[PDB]
Amino acid sequence: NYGYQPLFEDRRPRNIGDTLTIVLQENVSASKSSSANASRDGKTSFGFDTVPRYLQGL
Amino acid sequence: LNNMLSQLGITVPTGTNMQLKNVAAVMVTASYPPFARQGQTIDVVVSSMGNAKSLRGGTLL
Ligand SMILES: CCCCCCCCCCCCCCCC(=O)O[C@H](CCCCCCCCCCC)CC(=O)N[C@H]1[C@@H](OP(=O)(O)O)O[C@H](CO[C@@H]2O[C@H](CO)[C@@H](OP(=O)(O)O)[C@H](OC(=O)C[C@@H](CCCCCCCCCCC)OC(=O)CCCCCCCCCCCCC)[C@H]2NC(=O)C[C@@H](CCCCCCCCCCC)OC(=O)CCCCCCCCCCC)[C@@H](O)[C@@H]1OC(=O)C[C@H](O)CCCCCCCCCCC
Repeated sequence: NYGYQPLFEDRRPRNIGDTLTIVLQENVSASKSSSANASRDGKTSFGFDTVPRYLQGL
Repeated sequence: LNNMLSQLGITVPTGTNMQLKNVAAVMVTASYPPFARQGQTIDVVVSSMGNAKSLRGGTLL
């Protein structure tokens, strides 16, 4: 090979045949949450158990 | 310096002291003259980059 080569550079790959080292160190994490609620409660009462003579009509 | 040594054929281990005081990292600036020819030569200015005390009798490589 007659190609020029720098002395002080970091010897990065530059041509087709050059080799490079890859450190994967891949780490991905995704999360998703959702919630919903709805509560309705009702309860009504009414009773005499004793009615006046004048109110017995109703 | 380690890159230059590796290019020349010497591979220093990554973990080493390498505490030298006879070298200094420098930036070299030059004025590309008009109509510059391939074989011609020009003057350059070398300025220290790090904490070097002096460049009295140094050699640019
Ligand atoms: C937002 C506000 C808007 C305004 C709203 C207006 C009022 C909106 C309307 C509210 C009133 C509900 C109407 C109920 C009767 C009705 O029409 O709808 C029924 C179906 C229900 C639909 C309602 C959906 C509304 C939908 C909701 C709408 C809401 C908006 C059909 C029906 O008719 N079903 C019917 C049938 O059943 P069956 O199907 O099986 O056959 O027959 C059986 C057997 O009949 C009984 O026999 C008895 C003997 O056996 C006999 O006694 P006896 O003496 O003879 O012995 C006895 O006679 C008697 O009461 C004898 C005598 C009693 C006098 C005692 C003193 C009481 C004073 C009491 C004074 C009241 C004080 C407020 O009378 C009356 O003078 C009644 C008083 C009149 C007051 C007038 C108000 C002046 C304003 C005074 C104002 C005061 C100012 C401070 C016989 N009673 C009857 O006939 C029935 C009827 C005879 C009508 C002739 C009298 C003149 C009416 C003249 C005009 C009336 C017109 C309305 O009386 C009533 O209640 C009428 C009540 C009217 C109140 C309105 C208030 C207006 C405010 C005005 C406001 C604007 C009944 O049981 C059954 O009725 C029952 O069960 C009813 C039960 O009792 C009572 C439960 C009440 C609980 C509250 C409701 C709770 C319900 C809630 C859930 C929905």
